Formats: sequence, C-alpha cells, structure tokens
Amino acid sequence: IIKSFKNFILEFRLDSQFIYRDQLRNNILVKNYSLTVNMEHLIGYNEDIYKKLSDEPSDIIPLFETAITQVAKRISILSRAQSANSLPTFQLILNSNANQIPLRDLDSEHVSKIVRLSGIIISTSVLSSRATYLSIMCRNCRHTTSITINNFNSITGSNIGDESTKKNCGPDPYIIIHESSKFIDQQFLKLQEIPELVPVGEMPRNLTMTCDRYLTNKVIPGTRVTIVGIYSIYNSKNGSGVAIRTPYIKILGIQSDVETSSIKLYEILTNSIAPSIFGNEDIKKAIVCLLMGGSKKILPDGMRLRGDINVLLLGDPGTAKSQLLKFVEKVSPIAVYTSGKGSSAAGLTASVQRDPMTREFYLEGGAMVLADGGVVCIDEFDKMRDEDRVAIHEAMEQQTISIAKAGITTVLNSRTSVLAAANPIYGRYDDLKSPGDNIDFQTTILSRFDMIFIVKDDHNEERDISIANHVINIHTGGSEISIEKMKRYITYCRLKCAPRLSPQAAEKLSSNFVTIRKQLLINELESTERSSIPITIRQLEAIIRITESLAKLELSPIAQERHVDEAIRLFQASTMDAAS
Amino acid sequence: PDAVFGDRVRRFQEFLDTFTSYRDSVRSIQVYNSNNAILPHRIIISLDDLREFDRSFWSGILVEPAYFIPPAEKALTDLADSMDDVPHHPWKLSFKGSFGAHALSPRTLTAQHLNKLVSVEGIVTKTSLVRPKLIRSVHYAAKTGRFHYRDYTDATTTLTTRIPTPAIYPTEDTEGNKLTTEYGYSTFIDHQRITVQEMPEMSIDVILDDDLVDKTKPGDRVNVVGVFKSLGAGGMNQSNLIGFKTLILGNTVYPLHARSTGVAARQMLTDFDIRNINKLSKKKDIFDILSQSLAPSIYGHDHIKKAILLMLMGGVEKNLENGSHLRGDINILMVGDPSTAKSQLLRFVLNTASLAIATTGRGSSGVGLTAAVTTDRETGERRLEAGAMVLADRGVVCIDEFDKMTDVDRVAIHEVMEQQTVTIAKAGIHTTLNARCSVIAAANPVFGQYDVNRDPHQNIALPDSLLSRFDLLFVVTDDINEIRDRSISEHVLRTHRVTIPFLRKYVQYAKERVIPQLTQEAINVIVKNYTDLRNDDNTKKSPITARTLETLIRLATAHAKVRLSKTVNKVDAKVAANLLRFALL
Amino acid sequence: SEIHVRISDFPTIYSLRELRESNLSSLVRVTGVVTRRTGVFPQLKQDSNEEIRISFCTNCKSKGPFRVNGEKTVYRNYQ
Amino acid sequence: ALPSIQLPVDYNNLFNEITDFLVTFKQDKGPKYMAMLQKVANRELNSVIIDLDDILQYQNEKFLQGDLVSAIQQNANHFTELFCRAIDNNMPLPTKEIDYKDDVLDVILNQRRLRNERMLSDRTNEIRSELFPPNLTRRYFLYFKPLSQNCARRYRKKAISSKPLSVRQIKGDFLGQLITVRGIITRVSDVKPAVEVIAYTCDQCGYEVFQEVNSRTFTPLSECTSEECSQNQTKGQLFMSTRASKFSAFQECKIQELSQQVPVGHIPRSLNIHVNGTLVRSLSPGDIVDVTGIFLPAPYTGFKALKAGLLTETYLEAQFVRQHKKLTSDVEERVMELITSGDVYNRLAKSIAPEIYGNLDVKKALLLLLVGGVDKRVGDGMKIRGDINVCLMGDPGVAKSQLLKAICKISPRGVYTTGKGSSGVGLTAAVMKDPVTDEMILEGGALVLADNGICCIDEFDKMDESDRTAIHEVMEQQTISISKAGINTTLNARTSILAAANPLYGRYNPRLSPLDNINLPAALLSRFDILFLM
Ligand SMILES: Nc1ncnc2c1ncn2[C@@H]1O[C@H](COP(=O)(O)OP(=O)(O)OP(O)(O)=S)[C@@H](O)[C@H]1O
Repeated sequence: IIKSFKNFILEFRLDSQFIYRDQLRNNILVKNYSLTVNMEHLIGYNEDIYKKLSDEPSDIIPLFETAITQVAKRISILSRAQSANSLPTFQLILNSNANQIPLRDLDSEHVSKIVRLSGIIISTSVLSSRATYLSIMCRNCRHTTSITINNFNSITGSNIGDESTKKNCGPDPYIIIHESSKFIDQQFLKLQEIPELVPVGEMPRNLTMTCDRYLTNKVIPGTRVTIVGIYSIYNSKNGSGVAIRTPYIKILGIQSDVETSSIKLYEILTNSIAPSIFGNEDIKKAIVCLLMGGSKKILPDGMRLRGDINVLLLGDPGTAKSQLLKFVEKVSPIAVYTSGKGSSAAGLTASVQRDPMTREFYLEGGAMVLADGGVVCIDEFDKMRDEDRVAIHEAMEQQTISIAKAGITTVLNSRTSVLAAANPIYGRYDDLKSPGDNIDFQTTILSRFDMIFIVKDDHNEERDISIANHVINIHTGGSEISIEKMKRYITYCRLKCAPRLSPQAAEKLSSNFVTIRKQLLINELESTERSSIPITIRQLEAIIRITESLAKLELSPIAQERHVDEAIRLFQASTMDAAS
Repeated sequence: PDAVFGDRVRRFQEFLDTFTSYRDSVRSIQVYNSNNAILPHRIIISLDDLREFDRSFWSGILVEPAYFIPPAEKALTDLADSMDDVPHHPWKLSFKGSFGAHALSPRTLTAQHLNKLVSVEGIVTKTSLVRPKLIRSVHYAAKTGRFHYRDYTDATTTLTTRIPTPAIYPTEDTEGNKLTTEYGYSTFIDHQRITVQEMPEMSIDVILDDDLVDKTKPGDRVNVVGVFKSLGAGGMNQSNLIGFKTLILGNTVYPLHARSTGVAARQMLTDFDIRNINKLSKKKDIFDILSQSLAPSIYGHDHIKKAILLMLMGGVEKNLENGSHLRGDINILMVGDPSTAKSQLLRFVLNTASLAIATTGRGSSGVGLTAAVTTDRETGERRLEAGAMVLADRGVVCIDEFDKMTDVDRVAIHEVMEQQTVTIAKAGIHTTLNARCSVIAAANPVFGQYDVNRDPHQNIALPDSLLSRFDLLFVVTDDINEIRDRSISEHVLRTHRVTIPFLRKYVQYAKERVIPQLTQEAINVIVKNYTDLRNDDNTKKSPITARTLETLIRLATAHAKVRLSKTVNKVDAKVAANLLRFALL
Repeated sequence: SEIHVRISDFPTIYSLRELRESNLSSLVRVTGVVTRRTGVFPQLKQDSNEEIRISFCTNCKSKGPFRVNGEKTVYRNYQ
Repeated sequence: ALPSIQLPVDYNNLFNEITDFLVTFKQDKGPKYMAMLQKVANRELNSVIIDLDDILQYQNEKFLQGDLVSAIQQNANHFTELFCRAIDNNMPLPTKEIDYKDDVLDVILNQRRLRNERMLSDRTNEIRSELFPPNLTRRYFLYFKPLSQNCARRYRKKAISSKPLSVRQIKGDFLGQLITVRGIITRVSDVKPAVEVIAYTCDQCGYEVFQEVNSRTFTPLSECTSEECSQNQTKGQLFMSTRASKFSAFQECKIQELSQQVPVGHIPRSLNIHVNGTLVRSLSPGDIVDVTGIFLPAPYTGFKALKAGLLTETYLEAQFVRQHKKLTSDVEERVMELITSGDVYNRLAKSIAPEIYGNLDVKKALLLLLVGGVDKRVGDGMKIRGDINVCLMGDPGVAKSQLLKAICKISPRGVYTTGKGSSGVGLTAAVMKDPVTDEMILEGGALVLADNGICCIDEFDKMDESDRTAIHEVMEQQTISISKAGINTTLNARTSILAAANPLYGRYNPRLSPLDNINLPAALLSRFDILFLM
C-alpha cells in the first residue's frame, strides 16, 4: 500500500494543476517547506484511503508526509543537480473546506480521527518540543540505538515517552542524545469551538492543539478555519487541564479566507440599525459607525489617521447594556469582554501566568491580543482601581498597549474604539454636574479622554410618580441586513476602500464652527456665563472622522452630502448640548 | 576512520590554504604569542568565499553544522600545530562575518531552524558570572610521574556530542599509587552561558568561550550567531517525564552598531541614494522644506521644526582630553495645549523619527527612569535596573507629560543631561551608567493651558532650574482668530482625505561623513552676539546663563551638519541667534 | 458509575456543643452554619493510603530515602 | 583516550631543584632562611614568608655559576609541598633547649610520637623475635611574598605575578597563577577553626588513625583498620579527638573593585578569599590592600544532584598581604621632576579644571581639599579631623556641577551624588542583620563608599534637612553610628565633603543679607570650613 500511496500523492492534483510539485520545488529554497494542500483532492482521487483517513489518520498522515517529502525530493534534488545532500523532511499542511465538525465531538471514539474543524482560540500557545528520531545510547551494555518515537508529524502536541530501561545495573542505561536526535519545537496551543455558531453540541468542549513550524499566528478572529480534529493520547490526568479526555493533538492548521483556498441596499437602513431601540441619534450613530470602523490610512504623513479614539458613554442601568453588548457582539467578530481592571484572567496590561502545560511563565494573551477587530466593552467600569488609569490612557492615546513585565516585554497591538459605562454615583448626580462623573472627578484623568455622553431610555419621569407603580410592578407585574452581512461589508472595507470626505461639507463644518466662534467673539460683549470658550479642535476633527465613516457607509470616494450633513447636524447638536 | 571526516578535512584544508593571507595573519599573531614569553585561535571567517570554492562543505555546514564544522576544527588544529611547533590553544573557527539572516526575533528561533546556523539579535541583560570551567585537566601519579592528561568530553562541550558520562575526577587511575591534581597547567575554558534577552525594537543562554567574555554592556542588542542544538537531562527516566533543554551555541558576535545608533536603523546608502542626498544638500533651499517635512498636521512654528531636525542631527558633542566630554547635544522642552500641541508635535518623534522611547514621566518611568538596585529572589542577587533612557544609547528620548514626574525623578534630568551620564551611589553599590541621549520633552501646563498666558514664574510649577535646565523652551499659541483656525481646518481636511522620512539616511550620513568643527569668524560673531544677549535682555528673566552659549555652539554646529557645510557660517550663527530670539520671544 | 443513598430525617438533633465518643461512628444530625469551604479534592484515600507506613519498600531503606508519588492513586470527590 | 600529555613541568627535576635550593644564601651574613628556621624552631614564629626577590637572586647566582616563577604560575602549590617537606627534611633540631611545660601541642605530640615508637620497637619486635603525616609536625605555615618590580626591571620575566590586576582581569588561563589583586574587603567573617589532620582514637583498638582533610565536605571514617582488635571476628570502632587532631584558623572575605577600574557599564564583581594559617585577623573591611595567592575553584555541587558540571567559585588563597596607606622609584623620580619644575602650587591651581578658565580661587580651594592630608589623632584623647569641608553657592551659570565631576574624577576613590539622589538611610548606610550567620552587612551608604575620598554633592539645599542629620554627623568625621533594627554599631568614613547649593530665592536676593540666601543653619556652616558664594 506504501508504493500505491506514494504514487497517488504524486498524482494528487486539485482542479487547478500539478501545483503541489512545481510550487513545491520553487518554495523549498527559502520559506514554504510544504505547501498547504487543500483536501478536496483525496475525496475523489482515492476514496479507499480517503475512508482510511476519515477512519484512522494517525498512522496514515505520516505516510502522507513520507510520500510528499519523497516527491519533493524527486523534484527539488533533481533541480539541485541541474542547478547546484539531505533535504530535511517536511510536515505537510492538510485539511479541507467541507465536512465541518467543530468541537461538537468530544467522545472517546475519536482516537485517531481527522475532521475539518473550525473553532476559536483564546490563549495558551505555549511552546515545547518533541523528538523526531530518538538517539539513545546505553551505558551498561554500550548499545547505541537510533529508534524514532515512531513519527515526526503525528507526535503528541500514539507516542508513549518511556525508554525501555535495559539491563538494570544502572538506574537509566539508555540515555538520550538530543544533538543526533532531530526534534521539532511544537507550540502547545488550545482549541475552543466558535461561540458565534448556529450548530452547537456538547456545551463543554475543549481540546489541545499543536503549532509545528509556522502554524503559530495563522488564525485570525472571525474566519472559518480548517484545522485537524483530534489525535491519540498519552493518557492525561484522571480522578493537563480539564481532567476527562484531554488528548494531545497533531493539528496541521490550514487557514485561508472563509470561502476560499489555493485550489443600492442602504435605504432600508434609515432605521434598521435599531429594530427595537429608541432614539439617541447621536449615540446610535456612534454605535453604527462603531460597527463600521472609521478611517485607516497608511500613506505618507507624520502620523496615521485614527478613528473613533474614545467615548465616555457612562449611563444608568435601564439602558440595557445587555442588548447593546449582545447586538454589537453578534455583529462584531469578538466583542472584547473587558471587566474593569482586567482584560482576560489578568489585568489591562497582560499579566504573565505560570502554566503547567509548560510549567513556566507564559504571557497570557490579553483581551488586547483578542481586541484587534472588536470594540472593547468595559463592564464593572465604576469599581475600576485608579492604579492603571494612565495605563489605559496610554492605550487610548495610541491604540496598542505596551506590556513590559518580568520576562516579557512586548507592545501588544490593539485597534478599536472604547466602551465605558457603569451605574453612576449618587444615583443621577450626573444631571447636576458634568456628563461625566461615573468615577472619580479629578480633571487629570479626564485629560486624554475625548467625548462624554448620556443615554435616554424609556424611563425618565418614573422618578416623580411611576415609582409607585414601579414597585407594584414587582408585586402585580433580523429586520436588517444580517449581523454577519454587516461584518462582511466591514471585512470588505478592511480589504480595500477609499470613501474619503468631501471638501464642500468639510468647509461647511469649518463654517459652522468658526462662525460660531465669531458670533461668540461678538457676544463676548454680552459676557457669556460660559466659563472659558474652549478650543473645540479635537471634537471638530472627531466630527470630521465620523462624517468620513458615514461616507464609508456609501462608498463615495468623495463623500456624499447626505450622511455628512446629517452627522454634522447631529454632532453640532451634541457639542452644543455639551457646551450648554 | 570513516571517509566523510577525511573528505571534510581535505575540503577545509583546501579552503583555508586558498586564502594564505589569513594563514599568515594567524602565524604572525602566533609568533607574537611565542615572542611574548596564546589567544583563543578561532578565526574570523566569512562563508561567502566558500561559495566560490566549497560546494559540498558549505552545502553541509548550514544544514548540519555538527557534521561539517568539527572537521573544520580538526584540520585547522593540524594545519596550525604544523604552522607553529615552537611553544608547548583550541584552533577553532568563529564564523564571524557571514550573511546568516535567520531568526529575526528570538521568540521563534526554535521553530524554523533546527540543528542549524542561527543568528539572533537581542539585548544582553543580566549577564551571568564568568564560569572558567575546566575541561582540560592534568594530574600526577603519586609515584614515578605518569602525568595524566584528560579532556572532559561532555555534552556541555562546544558543539559535538562527547558521551556525557561522569568523568568528573579520576584518582589512582591506571596506577595503584595516588593521583594528585595539577592546576593552572590544566586549562579553564570560559564557559559563560550569558543570558542574552530579546529585542523589542523589531533569554537564550549563549556560551561565550574564552574570547567573547563580556564583549558588550547591559543594553546591547547583540547579533550573536550560534548553532541551535539541544541536550541535557530532564528526567524522562526517573520520576519528576518533562522535555529537554534547547540551547543556541556561540559562534559570532556582531554587537550593537557602534559608531551610529543601535542596530535597527541600517541607513546605509547606494549610489542612487548618495546622489539624491548630494543633489539635496548642495541646495540652499532644502533647509526650509524640512519644515514641511516636519509639519504634517500642525502648521506654523517652523522654527520648532528646525529645532527638531537639529536635535535629530545629533550635535558636536566633543570628548575633551583628560576631562569630561563636553555636551554638544541638545534637549528641547515643549509646552502648549496638552490636548492638541502635545499630540501633533509628538507624533513625529514618537512614531517616525528614531529611537524615541515614549516617556510619560511618572508612568513610563516603569520601575525607574534612572536606575534602581534590585535584589531579586530569582537568583537571590542584586543587579541594576537601568531606565529605558539610560538603557538607550545615542537616541532621542521623548518624555511627554513631564509635569507628572515623581519627586525623586526631578534630579535625574540634571545628571543625565549636565553631567552627560547617570552616576548612582545607592545601597551597597556605586556605578556611572552611560546615558548619552538627546531628549525631547513635552510638559503639560499644570493648570490647563495658561502656560502661554501665565508668566513662567511657577507656571509649570518648576521655574527655578527645571525650566532652564532644558536647553530650549518652546510655546505654541492658544488664542487664535478666524484665519489661523481656518487654515487649521483646511489642512486637517486636506490630510483627513517633499520627503519626510528619507531625511533619516540624510542625517546619519552627515554625522559620519563631514563635520563643521568650528570657524573663527563664527566665533567672532557669536561671542559678541552673546555679550549683547547678556547685556540687553537681562531684565526679562535673566536666562543669560553661560550654558546657553554652549547651546549656541551646539545648535549652530548641528545646523552646519544639517547643512553638511564643512564650516560654521556666520549666517548660520545668525540663524542660531534668531532661533534663540524666537525661543526667548 | 455508582449510586449512594441519602436518608430523610432523624429525631437526633445533637447540637454542635453536644457530641461525645458514644456518638462517634454512629449517625448524627446537626445544625449550624457553613463558616467557610474549600474546592474539590482528589484525595488519596505497599502503602495504599498510608504514606507514613513504609517497612522495607525502599532500595536505600537504611537512611537513603525513597520517594513515592502522590498520583496514579484513586481520587474521591472531596470538599 | 586517557592521555598523558608531557609538559615541560616536572617534580623530580623540581625535587632536585629543591634539594639544591636549600638555606644557603648570602644576604637573604647568615641567611635569613637559617635564622628564621631557628626562630620558628625556637617557637617564636610560624609565618616563614619566602619572597620572590631572593628566589630570582638564587637563580641568578646558580646561573652565573652554572623557570621557578614560570613554574609557580600554574600550580604554586606543589611548590608549597616540596619546599615545605624539604624544610622538614632540612630542619635545625637543636636550635634551643626544650622544656615540658613551655608550650602545648609540641611536648604532647612528641610524647605520642616517641611513646608509640617505643611501643612499636617493642611490639613489632616481640612479633619479630600509622605514618605520622608531615602536617602533624608542621608547627608553622609558610607563605610567599611577590617580588617587587626591581627584578623585572633588571631581568624581565613572567612579571604578571607581581603586577597588580583587577578581579575583572582574571582570564580563564589565569586560574592557578599567583596573582596580586587590589580592591576593598567586605563581609570578612570571624575566625573559625578548621581541622587539618583529623585524628581518630578507638579507645578499644588503641591505634590513633590520622586522615587528611579533603575539600570542606569530608566523612568521619568508618570502623578502624587497626590490627590490635583485628585478625579476629572483633573490631572496636574509632572516633575523633579534638586534642589528638590538629586545627588552624580559617576566615572568608570578599573583594570589590576600586570603582575606577570598572567600565561605565556593568556592575562590580565580588571574589571570595579564604584566609588561612597565622595570617588570620590581620585584615579588616574597607582597606586598600594588595592580596596575593592562587586562584582555584574547588569541586562541589550545591544540590548534590546527579549532574555535576563546574560552578566555578573562586578564592585567593592568602599567600601574602600588603595593606597600603600606612616609594623611591620612577614615580618618585618624576615627583622630583615636578618639585623642580617650580610653581607647583599655582601650577596645579591652574592645571586643575583644565577645561575651564576663571574663578581661580575656588579651584585653589579645591586643590587644598583634594590634598587634605592632615589630621591630629591627639593620642590618649580627642581625635581631630584633618579633612576639608568646602561648600559653594551660586546659579547654573557657575557650572559647579562640572567642577564636581572634575574633582571627584580627579580624586581617587571620589564619588558624586545629588542632594535628593539618595535618601537619608540610602546615603549614610543600610544594614542587614544577615540571618545565615546572623551578622552585619553594610550595603554601600554613599558616605561609607566615600571613605578616603571626596563626596561630591549637588542640590544640597533641597536635601530634606531631616536628612541633614547624617551629613551633620559627618562633620564629626569617620564616625557614623547607627542603633536601629537590632543593630547598634558604628562605621567610620574618613571623608571630606564638597557641596553645591543654591540661594533659596533663585539667582540672588540683593535686598537681603547673606546667610538669608544661605538658608543653612549656622550649625552647618560652622562645620564647613570654606563657603564660596558666587
Ligand atoms: N569658567 C567656565 N569655563 C567653562 N565653561 C563654563 C564656565 N562657567 C560656566 N561654564 C558653563 O556653564 C554650564 C553650566 O553648567 P551647569 O552644571 O549646568 O551649572 P551647575 O554646575 O549646575 O551650577 P548649579 O549646580 O546649577 S548652581 C557648563 O556646561 C559650562 O560649560
């Protein structure tokens, strides 16, 4: 079967061409060792060993490796002899775009089962290594043996890690030499199922994962990925990680676009961004452009054009942060569920954690690591300690967070608007003092912050009479272009876009600010009770960028006047209200 | 023996014999060693000429160094102990000077390259003590001599596996009589597996053997090339099952870029680049367009742009004989609208220019901006915490939010600047750490934006020296009329929709090509100019401190460096004094 | 895997202030308050669950100590 | 393998070299070897310091009639073996008369030796019709003093032995070389008796067994090898006896760098020293001293695990000590050159701060400070600090911080700081009651570092007068007493203090008198000697 399979992998040719040999020969010389071979080929070219692989991929994908590296030899070494010794072997990257099985499978029948699995990952990409061909010299018998662990690609990340202690004059005659024995640093990653998925089964689901050579940081949030399902086990803990059924895996990790491998609709949105929500056109436009994203430009200048830097949306419960967070999450890739001082199992600046997967301090991926793509939502925001105010302020000032602690010094990249809200102090003291004041008041914390807001839900006059019925309430009692479709338009504007602003509405905004300043330089003769006429110069560019995003809503390479003028009116209402 | 080692021996013999110049250089330093009645004899070699001669040797070196290098060791030992028979010395190779280009970030040196030549660039922090570990041991049999030699063949040797079996100490071996040891005669190879850390501007233990002992100071992103191998004991036979130790060898040490700033810039030039830079510099007008090169979002205050480009030039900081190296670099303070002035003017030096560690004052001090003696539970030992700025070498550190300094910080600015380096005498230790970096500071007006309106007396609450101790002091405008805000709007819109960055290759070029040391006519100008300064504007604030004149040199002398002019023009001095009038008025 | 029964009620209401050696190993129903609690334990429960009784199961048993593991042993849900 | 690589070094040839290398010498007039071996056999000496000058002189005489240093540059200890064992082989016996109650451990070991000699010449003779180690009869500890550069002047050789080098300069090949290093002593423990020849009496089998002291880790040897109880099914156990064995003093210390030998980069490094023999108690923490001996790592693994490796600890076996600052050499010849060059006073007054011109007077005072060099330890009474405490006053334009950099770069041992650079306890001293030996560790108070040097100080106005107590303490020089956290002891700092201050009103207050500008309470000025307001 070895020769038939060796030939059949030579014949593996998807509906494109014999790309897996020429591209192979032209890819080994620098980086691409083993080309990612999408596995729509095996389903038609050899159905017998296709069933064998869907049944027992443990001791078969090593034959895949052997045949693919052997044909890689037969081609690249021939081109070497035509152009200019060992040609170190490869670990192929095999998976398919069909027959999807997320972590819905957890049972024990899945020893040696490959399934085209998609799923999210949170953290614990820890690094370790295992040997490929094991070199063990005996001391009490002088017996040198180069016995492999019996595979290099499907190793635990069925291989038991004993070494058959021979004649026992000494406690360990057979001793490992790790120089002559070749090994691979394989990172011990973790696997979770996608929480944004209609098919759900076995609510407790979790497996391990391996990143062999370049499998690290190839999966990005929100993508329909194709990784290996599960592998046999050196049995885990039993009464590690979770106790029951924690195997080491042999994942190969193909990643591409959701739908591919190598191989006027807005007039219904005038209110549809809010199927049931009420008003607050300013905060709601903030929310729709938050779902949009704003501007992002790299072209030559002395900075990068930022978008939606900051909002202080602090407001009372009743606003139903439930529905806000749930709809944004359903539309966003992964809504960064930040809890005050903590990002994920650590603080805002990620804290290192001594994981027993490596039994060492690994940098626990922070919310920030998972925040590129989705808007940070800070709940429990009021009880946040003042000790890391400047920490978040620094992040707000740039984007990324520079986490530099014991052993780990990295500026981990984060790129999204903010969300700040909690139950305001003194009840509705926010009404008397500034729109801020959900947390401490000191004017220094407020410095880097940009925009403050108040939310209007359908309970305002319940403070005069309805409160009575309110306690009696205790006694006696989508319609829009889909969430995934908005995420799709957003990924297709991250791909390519140039919907810039328009000069005429730009000068209109410049007017409706400068002429305000001129009417008020004239009204200084009236000696206005406004404390100190401020420079509305960062809020102004904020409005400019929000009109830019409202133009991104309409693809116009020079902004249409409709969205820009609407945003202009609403943000002058907001700024004017703030001034009041 | 097997024929493969003999073939490799012959190939390396032919390779070294091809370049008899290096043979004679080794012979010369070796006859010097003999006349001195030595040096670890690994030769600085480049794997480039190998492609001209060695087609199988070079083929097997990079793929598997443990196979083709130990022959390149044995054959060299033979050829050299034949080159020198006089005295009675590893005769190895150091591989320094080749184009490895592997493992850009030491976080992933293990994945791609296994059992291969691996380069890694990373800071060398917490260097361990020297370990002059014995390998060659010599001994004496209590009777009749029998002076026994021993080579401690182990796994912890340089590259090859040497049967890691405990031969720590033989005694009474091969003879019934006693074996005494003999020290000194037996060599003690410098096993110093120093902890070199990573490089964040983009903690493996590298064993620096007998010549690379402490080649770099703490804060050096050393481009060390070694052989990524693995060895050791983990406990897969006893009860402890864990993995094993992976470790990179030590072959080459290309340290931090010495003459220019650190390794990251790499702003060498090509004939097209030299021609573009020359076509630029010879033109009198370019000095002004640099303002547009430093005015991407804000406009006006082009004099501040001039200041930025000057302090980017570097200055003429000169090393005076038998005395302190005078400060020729400049550090400029900025103060204005904390909202807009800081962000805009900063975002060049922060993101674009170079080597500008963002420093908020209290916060970005981190553990400490200056230093701190830290006795750690990890090794149970005390090292130093050199702040980023003092960890920096030659850069231009940006300190935003200056008014948020902790009290103890307020003194570092005096030593890091006026004494050019930070000397600390703290608990149990005293050391003069190098902090020679230009500084761009941006201080918030401690009360809103009245830094412009309120007089500088206690304005930032630091009028006494902290105001003047920074060389130049700049203030933007706050109260503007229709026209300035309108131009602001015009530009912010035309940007929300003249080479700025290339100038970097222009800057360093000057500071290594041409230097306007000084000119007597510019002296005759500036000295009388400064006498007028200290005679006329005295009533304002008396910032007339002679230190200012020092800057009046620095500034102008960097100007002509930006100008590339070999001389400090008198009108260069005019530009200097007018820049100062701008900073003063 | 296995089922253990539970009993409804007893008339014996020995308060915590009243417990005697006669009562031990018997059945008791007590009131009180949960002061504080722990997490799940994988309790141990030729030393089956002794780890203090090792007669001659050691290679260096005179004084050289032999080390037993604390795992591979049966674990009972234990709070 | 198991090589036996012949090297030019040998002991039998060195044995004959030692046989000829006897007492016989000319100036060493009776050779100092002879009279000093008498003295030690007259029991008034144990340290027979054998310098290296007379070694090269004996070599020169033997060569003119018909290398030792180059031989001791690797081991230096097989020489202490042969050399001493031959001083035993050539030991004047009848030097002086002997008593029985004139000493202890010299009549007692002679009693043991000669009585067991009677018992052996009787018992082995009855059977007819152990070896007392030379250490047991040492009663002296011999050392070597490195040669002065005089011999290398006339006969250049491997002079690296006598060349004072820093601990940083210790190359991997320098391990084993008789090396003289200088620095600062620290953490010198107290005298501890270490055994040399461990005795073992059985009390049943009689035979006093003597074993040799290995590395610090040793074993009390097992059941006897004595034949009194042996050759039967019985054997009486032996045990040690402190009187029967022999001990000797032992001490440890560490050395740090002169602070002008370390780069502007890395941290200074320490280095262990095991002081042995009668050289104990002749040391102290904080003295500039050239110590010399061998450089060895002893083999011992900490965790005692399987893998050994070599954790290369070190120690300078104390073969000789030179405590400087209690020359007739080229340096003094150039000194004569200077004294002849004239104007030396105003000469230095000009060459000081040779980067700045003006304010000559303050540079004059700085000259007077850096020279200092007076004192009055009146004897049977009050000491009097003969050091200088000069202070400044002015504005940044004076560049006084530059003057300080200048001076405490020019002064050896000098140190710089600021007023707020180090807290009170930071600048004076920080003590830790070491729990290991429950002893006192001094962690480098700026001042104690400053001992025998000039302490540069800036921003002395803002020094938080609650901290002015320490400095105020310094006027009473070379005594910093601290009685806190269970430790109540003093630490002396021979220091002269240079300060730099500012008028409180910024530049100056013309309207107000002096000493208003100078906020310093007069109880501080009075401690100062010169005030220079500028
Ligand atoms: N006579 C002089 N010769 C040379 N340079 C001088 C002279 N007088 C002043 N200077 C300059 O004055 C500058 C000011 O030095 P600073 O150290 O800032 O002053 P300072 O020592 O701090 O005075 P304080 O401590 O603030 S009162 C120095 O950089 C010198 O170059």
